[PDB]
Amino acid sequence: LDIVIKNGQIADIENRTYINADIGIKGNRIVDLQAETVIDASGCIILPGLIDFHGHVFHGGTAISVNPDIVCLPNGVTSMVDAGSSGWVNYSLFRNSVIHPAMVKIKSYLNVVNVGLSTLGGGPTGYLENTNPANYNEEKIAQTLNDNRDNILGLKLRYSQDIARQYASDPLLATVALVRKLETSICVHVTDSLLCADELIRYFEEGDIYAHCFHGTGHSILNVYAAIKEAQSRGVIFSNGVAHFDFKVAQSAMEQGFYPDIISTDLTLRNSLRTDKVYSLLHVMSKYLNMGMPFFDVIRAVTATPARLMKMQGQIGTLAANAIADISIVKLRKDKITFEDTRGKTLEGDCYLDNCATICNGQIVYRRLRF
Amino acid sequence: MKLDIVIKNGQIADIENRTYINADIGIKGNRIVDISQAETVIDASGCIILPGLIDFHGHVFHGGTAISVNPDIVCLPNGVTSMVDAGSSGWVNYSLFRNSVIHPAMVKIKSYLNVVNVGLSTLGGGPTGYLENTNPANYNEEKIAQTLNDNRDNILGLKLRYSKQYASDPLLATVALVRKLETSICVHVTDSLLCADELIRYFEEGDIYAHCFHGTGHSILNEQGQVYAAIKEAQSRGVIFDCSNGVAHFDFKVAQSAMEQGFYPDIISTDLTLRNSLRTDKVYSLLHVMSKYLNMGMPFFDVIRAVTATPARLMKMQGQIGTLAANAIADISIVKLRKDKITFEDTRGKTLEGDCYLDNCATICNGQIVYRRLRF
Amino acid sequence: DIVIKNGQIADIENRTYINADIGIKGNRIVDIQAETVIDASGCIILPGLIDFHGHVFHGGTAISVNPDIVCLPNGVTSMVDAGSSGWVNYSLFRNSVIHPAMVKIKSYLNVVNVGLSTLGGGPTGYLENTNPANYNEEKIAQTLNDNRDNILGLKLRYSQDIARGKQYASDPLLATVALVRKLETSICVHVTDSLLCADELIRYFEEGDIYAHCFHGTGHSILNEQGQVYAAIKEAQSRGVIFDCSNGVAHFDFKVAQSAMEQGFYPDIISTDLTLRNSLRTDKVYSLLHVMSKYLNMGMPFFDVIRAVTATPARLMKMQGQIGTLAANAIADISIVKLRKDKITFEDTRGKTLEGDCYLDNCATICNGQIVYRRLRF
Amino acid sequence: LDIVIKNGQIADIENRTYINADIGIKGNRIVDISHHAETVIDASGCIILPGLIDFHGHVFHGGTAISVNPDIVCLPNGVTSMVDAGSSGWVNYSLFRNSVIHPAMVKIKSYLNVVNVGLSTLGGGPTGYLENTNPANYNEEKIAQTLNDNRDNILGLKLRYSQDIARYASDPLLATVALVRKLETSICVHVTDSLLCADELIRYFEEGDIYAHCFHGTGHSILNEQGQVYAAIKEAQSRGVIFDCSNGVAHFDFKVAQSAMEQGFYPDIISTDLTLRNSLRTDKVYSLLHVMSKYLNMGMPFFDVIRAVTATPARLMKMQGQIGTLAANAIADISIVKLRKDKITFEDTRGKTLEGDCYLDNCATICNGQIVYRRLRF
Ligand SMILES: [Zn+2]
Ligand SMILES: [Zn+2]
Ligand SMILES: [Zn+2]
Ligand SMILES: [Zn+2]
Repeated sequence: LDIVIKNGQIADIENRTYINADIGIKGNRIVDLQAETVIDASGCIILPGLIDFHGHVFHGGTAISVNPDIVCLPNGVTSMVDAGSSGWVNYSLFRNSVIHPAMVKIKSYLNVVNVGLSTLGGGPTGYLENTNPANYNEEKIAQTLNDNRDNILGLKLRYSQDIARQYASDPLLATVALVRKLETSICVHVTDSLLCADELIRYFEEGDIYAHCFHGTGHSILNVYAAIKEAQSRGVIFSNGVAHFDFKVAQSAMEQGFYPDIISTDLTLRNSLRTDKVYSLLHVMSKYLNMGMPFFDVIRAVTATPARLMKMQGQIGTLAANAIADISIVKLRKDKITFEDTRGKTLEGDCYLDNCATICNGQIVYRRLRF
Repeated sequence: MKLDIVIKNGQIADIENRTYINADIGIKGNRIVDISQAETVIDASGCIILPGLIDFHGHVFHGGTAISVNPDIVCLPNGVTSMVDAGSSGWVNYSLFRNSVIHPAMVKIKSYLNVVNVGLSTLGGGPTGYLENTNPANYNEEKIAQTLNDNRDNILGLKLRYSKQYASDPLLATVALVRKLETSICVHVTDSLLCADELIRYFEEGDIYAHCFHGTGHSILNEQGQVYAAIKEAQSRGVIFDCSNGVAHFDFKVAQSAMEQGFYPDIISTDLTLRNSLRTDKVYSLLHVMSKYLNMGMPFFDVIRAVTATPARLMKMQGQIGTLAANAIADISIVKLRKDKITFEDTRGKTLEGDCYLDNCATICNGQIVYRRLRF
Repeated sequence: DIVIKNGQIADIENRTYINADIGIKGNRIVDIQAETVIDASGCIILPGLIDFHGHVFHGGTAISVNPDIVCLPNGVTSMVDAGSSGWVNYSLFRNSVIHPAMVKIKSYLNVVNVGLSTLGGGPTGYLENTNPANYNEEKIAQTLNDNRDNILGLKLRYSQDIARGKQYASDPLLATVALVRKLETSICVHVTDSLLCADELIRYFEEGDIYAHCFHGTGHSILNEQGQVYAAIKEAQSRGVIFDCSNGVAHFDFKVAQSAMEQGFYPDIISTDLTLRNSLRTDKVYSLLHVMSKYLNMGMPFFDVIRAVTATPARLMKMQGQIGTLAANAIADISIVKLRKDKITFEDTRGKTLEGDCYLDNCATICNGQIVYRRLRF
Repeated sequence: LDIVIKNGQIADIENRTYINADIGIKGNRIVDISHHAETVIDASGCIILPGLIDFHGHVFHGGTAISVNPDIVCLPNGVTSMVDAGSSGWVNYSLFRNSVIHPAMVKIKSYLNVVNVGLSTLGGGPTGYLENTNPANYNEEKIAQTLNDNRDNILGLKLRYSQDIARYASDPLLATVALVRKLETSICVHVTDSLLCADELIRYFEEGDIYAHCFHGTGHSILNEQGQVYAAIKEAQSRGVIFDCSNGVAHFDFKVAQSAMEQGFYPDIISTDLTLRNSLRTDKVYSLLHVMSKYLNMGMPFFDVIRAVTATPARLMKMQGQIGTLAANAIADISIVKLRKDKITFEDTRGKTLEGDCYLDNCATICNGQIVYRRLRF
């Protein structure tokens, strides 16, 4: 036995309980007693290796992306999904130079645009991507997708009104048409869309990601809405950036009982370890704790739920035996901490989640001397 | 002191004396040794021995762009051992291009850094591709300056293609950045808003006027059909002129008119892309473009010079490559001049039937035999 | 779109040539007005050639070559690396060589932790350590399972000189075979100067395993004391044991090969044992085309040479139908070769020469539907 | 201004004082704001150090078994620049450079190991084996080709000179030292369990050469028969021979360290011998900050510990003024630490333990002008 974690509280997302037991690690697998290394996790909660489902981590190919193996592991994140940073032109290089050598397990959505989001970033000198259906290379998209079905979960398209404010057709209608023909899912930046929520939501199906559901910049999900709630119960999964979160939509929607199925960060160089809006995934989870979301439901939105969407159920996002030894050891801390949205509205919280140790593929990649 | 490779019985091309030398070349390691007996002996009987050719305008950011090729795959078997990427990458994707292509590659690649954020990553799929954004409103100077300063051992300057409602002029803004950051420029300058008489006034010694024989819009010829005075004056000062025979950057009428008036390119290159590599009758390879110029009345030792010594100078590598002299890097291309009817095409469709073509039979790169026909 | 016109297809199954045109769309062959037309008049149109024992972990080993550079011009588009990498460096080999390369590369994982990284630079190189006491069974198992799509088994080099003197714990062959059996995989073994006789040796091999350097003729060959192929060697080939004539610089003997082919024993795989020392350099190995041309001038039928570098290894690489064939929907890996007439000498390990009269000369190479080598006139 | 760190305390290594001051970062450089941003870091009650420098780490991950990725495990504990102590040799250096050094955020210099494969054979448990240091296998043409084509990164040659390694044709130290001198560079030597004595072995060291594991006490230590530091050792530090304590799991003796410091011999450089086995794990090595804390609790002044991990290593990497300093126009490599009071155990090779009452804890890390680690509450 290579590592043992003793004296901790395991969060059992299945039953909403805290289990008093040790974790066993041999190789890169959690197993079911002497151990070469013993971790003392007293007062800590043992979580599965966290999964940030909407990030941008094609560093070197874009200006906005960060290296997840450098900034995410120390805050408990061991797996990520890239939200269409790459397109068919640069996906293979993204896979060969980032995904394959990274320790953070990275999945991805292929962007409709061929170069992805490489044009945004670097400040205001950056420019928006070209979402014109006239420049969709369907032959290359299908080729990239079919040769990489084990890493690309779907197609990513950003549908903000400003990206197209004179195209041949509507970028959504054309994308969703491609997605259906290619038998795959879609993920849509919906902030400031040309259509209203009651109209866009008719284009989504079981497995598709309606991202930044709580944005409220333009047509929000509030008049809440009944077609969105129907789509959520049909199988449509529902990313705080610097502009894609509004407290008024979030407080209202959750007051009415609507909850996001996935919590993400839209992690960028601009909002990594730096704002009161994103900072880290833990910071984003901590806001939902102080916004009334139940703890075991926050944990589900960053472990079990995305790990099924990445088609990795039982492999990650769980502390079961035979799972990858991806463990995040956190302590819930009581301190005054402020959360901000797009409009500048603040919320003063009483607690935040602080990561004290990270184990990735059975290796101690992060461990404070004293938790 | 035991030699590693000897190429014997070949005709060595001395570009400086414009003559051939009948002697053997010695190689120990990755260096050329003076043989004024080895592990491996190559018989260049009936062959001309060139230094490793240098393609000065190719696009070789494979993986990061849609138009590039891999030089290690398609360029070594046709004699080319060094290359310069003409702005495939911008400040966003350069360091990836240098880490994932340049550093692992064998073909020595120097580069020009495009001013656009993403370089030329945006064109390529065919009709679905689209042109790059040269808006000076999107020039990240602090990023361009950071990329240039941290990689002055590789970036020779900035590339711009000069052919929406921008803020400034791309060429004026770029030359301003180029001059401010104290480096050189390279301009596509095909279908330009200004006549060649005006545009050339901003070029300096070591700058690159690319696609000089393009003949699509304002060419290097006046309405009388003669090479502009300032164009000739520019080359006298030190401005470099490069043909880069693309699929739409070469016209027969302009090229034929310039060389009869005594205007010969300083650089012969290809604008090599996956579309024009080993495929067309316009930019088939560097040897195909060189062969086009032999069949055009360009002296042999001038065509070689335009792909060996002139580029090796502009990449700040005099004596290291582009030559077969002692202590040079062992980049050797062994060729035969073969006689056969071969047709060259231009952007307009005009055709020229030629008599011969250059044919590579062997390539030594960094002292290693990377291409060697069994019988030359 | 590429169409290759006026060519001759080799049919390894029906052992005849066929005048037909090959069609390319995307990266796959289709069943036949194209963007690019290639005049292959007076040419044999082969599948992309497959070199089964090469050493291609460049950057990590001193002996390896970059297959994208030196192999594609000679018709080879797929290769298998005969154990240059061990469990220590396989992932680096896969990420820095295999994934970005254009030549499709499967591999055998060396049983030694670091592989053959110590075996180059000339005489200063030294033999790898095949002591079973230094096998990391857990790391070998881990590397195999997390990469079962690219690793076809374990590679062992089993010369007397490797273990001679160095007092190893157990016998490397018995240990590596035991591990290969326990791990439900296959083995590939350098057999040159093996301690055991071929009749004894071959009793450890099973269907799908590789007997590398079958014509090595240094020590215990596949010939008995009267010059005949052992009946056990012959029975093993029938069971499924794949015999491979890896033409090293010291792994081929004309007297053993000629005898074996006189008695009807033909190697199932023709390969090079390609290293930076024997690539484009010698008279023993030079290219895959060179080694095949030796067997052509040695009496082996052409359609059986072609199969031993196409259909057979593609099956062992578990890629049947995608490569090693020109059938529709296979990957567009195409080699255009010409049968050239010229005096050519082939040398073996001891210096025995054979003056042949023909060799195969590659003229154009298609890889993943892309022209990557094309003589302007061939 | 991009980043300013308010309310901290720089540590002046020259004047041996602490100054409450602010740090300004623009782009990737520390700017001078001494006479008056986009992000403000509250460093209340923290010591503002430069990015720490670990001088003997093993970070050729992928190509070795003992190496860690410094980008993952070293940045969050304050390290932004490292030197690899001969994990790679001439065979695998360029792959080490292209696949780790070039793409890494941590700035990694290196020493080339005289062994061809470096330390790739080490680790993975007891199944690993010692590298081959026989001078008969030194490839001097390749070592010289590698160094001279990579002199901006290779600071010298590394040899591990223990008896258990060579227990050969010539003495590896004598041969290595000679090669170093002929090649005109510096050397670095694991001086643990060596054949020669400390006074005898030090006579081969010039200025800029590293005497690794100076406090090892395993076999021949820097202490004579009377428990006193050798005069020739003391004379060498005067000349400019750098003594690095490293540490690791077997190269640190508490008796030797305590004696040699009681007589005024303090190590010029403090490092870890960081490996996959001693990273974040033992009570011996754990991190640089853990090792520095052991030296803090051992009676070493704070400015000397900080110097031995800031200025002194940055000098031997030929990078004075770019890293290891907070001066204006240095690389924006900042470490923000607190000196926590707590009961912490320190262990040495032989098991001897020393209980301390403090240790350094890293709360934020800035690398090349980017926040790569920042606790929400320091
Ligand atoms: Zn996004
Ligand atoms: Zn161009
Ligand atoms: Zn072999
Ligand atoms: Zn060490």
